[PDB]
Amino acid sequence: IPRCMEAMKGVRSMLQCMADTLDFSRLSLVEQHECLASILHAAVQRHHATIADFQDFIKILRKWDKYDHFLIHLIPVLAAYITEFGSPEGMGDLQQARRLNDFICKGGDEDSWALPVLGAAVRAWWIAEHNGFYLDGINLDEEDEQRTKQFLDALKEGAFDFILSVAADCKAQEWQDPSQLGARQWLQRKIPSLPSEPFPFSHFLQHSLMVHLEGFVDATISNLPDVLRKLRTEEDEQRQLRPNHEQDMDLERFLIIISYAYEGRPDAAMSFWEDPDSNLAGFLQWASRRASTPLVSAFCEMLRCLADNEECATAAHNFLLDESQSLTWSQIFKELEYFTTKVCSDPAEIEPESALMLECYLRLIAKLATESEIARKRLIMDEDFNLVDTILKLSVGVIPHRLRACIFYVLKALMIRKTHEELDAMWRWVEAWMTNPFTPGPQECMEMMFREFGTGFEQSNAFIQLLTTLLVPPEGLNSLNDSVPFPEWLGSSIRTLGIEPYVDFVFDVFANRTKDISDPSQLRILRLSCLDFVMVCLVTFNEDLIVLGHESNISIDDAMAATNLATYVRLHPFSRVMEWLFNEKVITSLINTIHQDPISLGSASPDSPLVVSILRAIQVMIKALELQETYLHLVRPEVLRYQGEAGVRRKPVANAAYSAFEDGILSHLSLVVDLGKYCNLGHAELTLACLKLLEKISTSSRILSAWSPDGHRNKAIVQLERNGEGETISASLSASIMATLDPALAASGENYRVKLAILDFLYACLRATPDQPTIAHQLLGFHCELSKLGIEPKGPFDMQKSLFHSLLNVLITLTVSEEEQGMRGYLVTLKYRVLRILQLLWKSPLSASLVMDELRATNFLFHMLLREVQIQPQLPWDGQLVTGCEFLLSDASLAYIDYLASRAAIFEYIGKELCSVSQNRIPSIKRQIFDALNGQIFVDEEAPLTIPSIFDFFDFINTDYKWEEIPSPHFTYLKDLDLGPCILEGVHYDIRKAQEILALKRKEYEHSQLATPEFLETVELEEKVLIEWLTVRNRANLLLTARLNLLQAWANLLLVMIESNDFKSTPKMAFLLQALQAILPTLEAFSSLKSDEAFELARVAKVLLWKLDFGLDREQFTVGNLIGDKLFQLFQLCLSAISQCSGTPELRSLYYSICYRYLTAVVDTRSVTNARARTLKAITLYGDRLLNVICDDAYGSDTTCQTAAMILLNALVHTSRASSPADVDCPIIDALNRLNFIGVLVDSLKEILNEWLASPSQQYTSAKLALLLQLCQTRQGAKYVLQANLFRALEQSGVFAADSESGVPRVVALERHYALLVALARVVGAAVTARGAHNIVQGRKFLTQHRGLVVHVLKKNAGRRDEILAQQALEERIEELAEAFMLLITAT
Ligand SMILES: [Os+3]
Ligand SMILES: [Os+3]
Ligand SMILES: [Os+3]
Ligand SMILES: [Os+3]
Ligand SMILES: [Os+3]
Repeated sequence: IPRCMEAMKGVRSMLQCMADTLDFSRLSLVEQHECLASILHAAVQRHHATIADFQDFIKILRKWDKYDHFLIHLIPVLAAYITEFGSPEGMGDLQQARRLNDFICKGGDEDSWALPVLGAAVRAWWIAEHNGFYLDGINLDEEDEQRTKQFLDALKEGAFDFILSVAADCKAQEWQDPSQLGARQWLQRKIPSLPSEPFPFSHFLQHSLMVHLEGFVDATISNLPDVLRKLRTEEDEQRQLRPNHEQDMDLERFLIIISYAYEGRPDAAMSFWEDPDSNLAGFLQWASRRASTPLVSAFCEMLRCLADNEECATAAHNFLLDESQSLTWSQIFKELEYFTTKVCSDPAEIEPESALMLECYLRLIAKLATESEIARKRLIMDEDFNLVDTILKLSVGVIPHRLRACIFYVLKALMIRKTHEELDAMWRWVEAWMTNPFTPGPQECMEMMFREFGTGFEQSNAFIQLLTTLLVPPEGLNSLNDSVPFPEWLGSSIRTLGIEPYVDFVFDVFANRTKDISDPSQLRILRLSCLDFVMVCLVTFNEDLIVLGHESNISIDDAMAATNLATYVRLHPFSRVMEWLFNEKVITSLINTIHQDPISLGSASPDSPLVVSILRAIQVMIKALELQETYLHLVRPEVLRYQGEAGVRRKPVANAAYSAFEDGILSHLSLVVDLGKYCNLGHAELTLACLKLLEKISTSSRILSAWSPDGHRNKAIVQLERNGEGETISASLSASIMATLDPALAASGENYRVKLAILDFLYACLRATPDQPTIAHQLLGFHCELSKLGIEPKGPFDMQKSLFHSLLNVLITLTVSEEEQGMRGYLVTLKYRVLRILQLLWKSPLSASLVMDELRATNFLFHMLLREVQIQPQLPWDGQLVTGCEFLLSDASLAYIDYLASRAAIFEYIGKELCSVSQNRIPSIKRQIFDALNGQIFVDEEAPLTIPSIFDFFDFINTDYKWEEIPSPHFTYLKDLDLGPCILEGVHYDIRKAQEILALKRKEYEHSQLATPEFLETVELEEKVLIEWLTVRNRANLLLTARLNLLQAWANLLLVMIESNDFKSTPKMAFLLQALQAILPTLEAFSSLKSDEAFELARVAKVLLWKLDFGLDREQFTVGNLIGDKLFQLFQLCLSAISQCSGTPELRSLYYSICYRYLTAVVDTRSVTNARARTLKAITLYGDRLLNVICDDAYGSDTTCQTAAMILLNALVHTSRASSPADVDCPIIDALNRLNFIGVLVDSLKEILNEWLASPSQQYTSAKLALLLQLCQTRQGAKYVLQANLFRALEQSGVFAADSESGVPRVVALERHYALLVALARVVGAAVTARGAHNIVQGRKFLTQHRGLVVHVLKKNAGRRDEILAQQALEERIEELAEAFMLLITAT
């Protein structure tokens, strides 16, 4: 203990020696002194404190001179010592409890306390705590006489004025609740006010005090009743003989001690209402009997604090019913009616004590009316009481401002909760009350009312809080606000403007009359009440309802509770409240509300009006921008068209120069800066509003079109460098995304929620205008100049201190798995929100250079792979498992989605990182990457780390899940419920609008009451089951889009890995076999189902097969033997896939390239002729079906398909002949003639010069003529070719008939032309030779009909960019043609 005392002694001596970095020190130490007190108090409560420490502690109090904050810290420790050694509850010997009675009470034993009032408080406590011990002897009658004497003298010495001063100075909320201004603050105070220091008191220290003050209050009431009943008669009768001296008001101060004690704590206040026979409940009966006007107030200040709970408040309400009279409602309402006549004629004036008594009455009314429903339902409609009329009449007459406020808080307390009936009734009182006093004029009287109520802080803040509550719907805010938030008839008698007269007042206060206010704490609370009003008006506007009625099948009034959709837009304040936000003064008030001292804001409380006045000002700017598009388009033209029909008009408050809310905050450059500096203050809900406003500011075409153009380069960017905060707020965001997270608080934590709000800001800012440097670039640490990034040396980025690196750092530390508790879905979403930023930052040309550079230095590709987990069946997400009864319903679904998107973003980087390496960067990286993709990582070298293989990360597909085979609601079934929110391209949905429609049919049937109540509950379920069905189909559709997107990343990853790394060695030859081992079970499984995924898998198989370009070890053979095994069952599935024609031409074009190479390179000593036989009989096993597909593909719109189809046929005929001298009988050629392919083939030769005019259509025809030649080699082939009139097609073409920017030298264009003739000449040659003399007449007619051309060609052959080579590559084509005609003539 004495160490604790000496520790506190050192703090006070430091703090007093320091007053004779500076402010935060006092803040730091004062709190440390406040903790040691709470810890010492705990120690005394444990019976380990000793009688010795008590004698020393009392000595410190007897010496203590200055009444300060340090003294208050020791009050709970004092009452702990007293309750220990003094009370019987404490285990203190009676002789020892008597022993210290003299040490405290006797006086004249060093009892010249440096603070005489303090010693009076110490003495009063022990007596109250010790007299109860003598309950259950020596000198009882004398002791009690001694007790009451030294107790009464202590009260006059200033005891209760000290205990009350501590209770009042202690629980000092640094913001002034206007509803309880001046309450309990009218009693005289001989105590000197605490010094000017801003030293607060812990939210706990206040509580610990009010616990001991309950023990003090409980002690005096239970142990010293007669002392209180000696004080009732002393001052009550002395009030009549000596009314002027202000006789001892200690009993009043005692009731305020009770008020401060039980305030906020209804658990303790129940001891006053639990047992009516207890001393505490008997006390309320006792104090309420008589009504000394100041003593009544002190009693009502006690009840207001004895009703913080609905249970305590209901009891207090019953206490004033009485159903020797106590104080009752009957008595209160009589005086409320007795003084309303002393004003609305006494002359118009009231006594201060009488006026105060009324305030304590209207304050008790409000409190009991808000906390208890019974009290509200009673007071609001009782005739013997008649509350509404008297308080409304009292407000007409001349009264003090504070009293007129308390009336408005009573009306608010009556409207804090309400029905649609009590709202119309209240508005009938308010209408008449505002229309006339009850000529001065009906509406001109309404002007006088607002000018009064908005005159001072006390009323204006109070009256606006009443107008705020009147617009909160009966069903509760955030309901279906389909009805107007007030009666349509309101004002239709006179002004016809509904609420607008009240709106134009709230903005008149907020924009013009806030300037009359001077106290900053009052200016905040007023602006907070004004902004709370604007919010209530913008939220109750159902914009989803307006777009629906203006766009699709829904009723204007048959459906909604309002009498019309046009009436809804007219009467609702949204029409007018929006117009006000376009006003220059209102906006300049919104900025100056936000603009505040940062250190004063950061050193404040998160609940103080200083913080919330800024939070609420932001919330208005956000909500303004959200509801702006609906306003300017669907709302404003409806008002300017109705006020032209009705002819009515009111003053325009908006600015015609403002075409959008942006135009107002364009000029206020201080706004974007202040929004950042407030994140550095450590107030969460304030931060989230600031960041979400930076999005809508830095994601709007206007404000991003006013920072760049002026000369100025970028205004908002340099504005962060103006005072030098651009780096200090960027440093704060770093500590925010580095901050710790609590698994218990989980998805809704201050740290976690601030992270997502930053990652949503940096992304939302980058996604817009991604090719120009934005705010998000500068805050990330990139040095931002025009259209160019860069790192400033000795800057937070170059030294790896930037925020950007903190996004990497948080990534390489996440553990999104809690050992079979599942992948916490809130945490995998954190990973995605970070990655998608980095993704945008390696796709844009600005960042890819700087980012891919820094991602290399940091080993980013490795840390992600080191932490990536394998997808598995029994791998739960959020505790939920895939393939559950309904997995696509919980927030675990969207967590699996985000994980697939996160994986794809990793493969995409590993791909780009595997291309930036191949060009030059040493094989140390490609080796590291490649082994990291097989699972061999050597960071520390002690041993190689085992990471799952890139083929184990092929875990994002199991073809049996059938996500696409869960049904969608039939579009007519939705249309019959008039649901037209469905989005297309499969079908997607808008859950929100759809659920909005179902809520409007619910109120349509609920209010109509035609069929109820059970049918309602069944419909209430089917709606919840429909939107439950819709959410599954749009999340499944959202999963397939994310799974396919991932397949392209894993697929495209293997491609970049095949082409960079050459495969000739066994360990590599073993890798590609491992790859082929993983894609085949999948591609084989659903090459029939659908194409989109089969295309990506069939594409890695192609590129793979074309990489085995073809002295060995005994292991490499067993490898290749397993590759030839897989390549066969690949060739098989490609054959079955083609024969079915299951995929699009672009996919089968990929199938034909796989078969072509398997027939070209693989199959082509006698073990190869066997391979030809097996491969051949496998093709022709499918009959003409397989050939039909390849044939009609050779004549399709797809140019790449018909080329691969024609080339595949060329290889099919080639391998059947190698299987079967040169004239034989082929089954394939006989099939083609049957399918009429050779017919349409020869007939497609007419436009040979049109198609042949390196060109894509050039190579397709080159494959066509290579096939014709293949056919004409055999006898039957040359027959089927010629039987289709071959020579006829060669004549109608006219190719045998002796250049505008086509990008080749001319010399190469001719050899292509000749090469066409080279092919055509060989085709005719093979045809004449194979058939026989049957076409020697045709072979003769062919030359006689084209003679001369042969003569020129037969003589042309006889006789350095590329020209020498081109002439060689041409003159040889003439040597081939001269030989083509030479072998034709001699064979003819
Ligand atoms: Os429609
Ligand atoms: Os004006
Ligand atoms: Os289940
Ligand atoms: Os590339
Ligand atoms: Os959704």
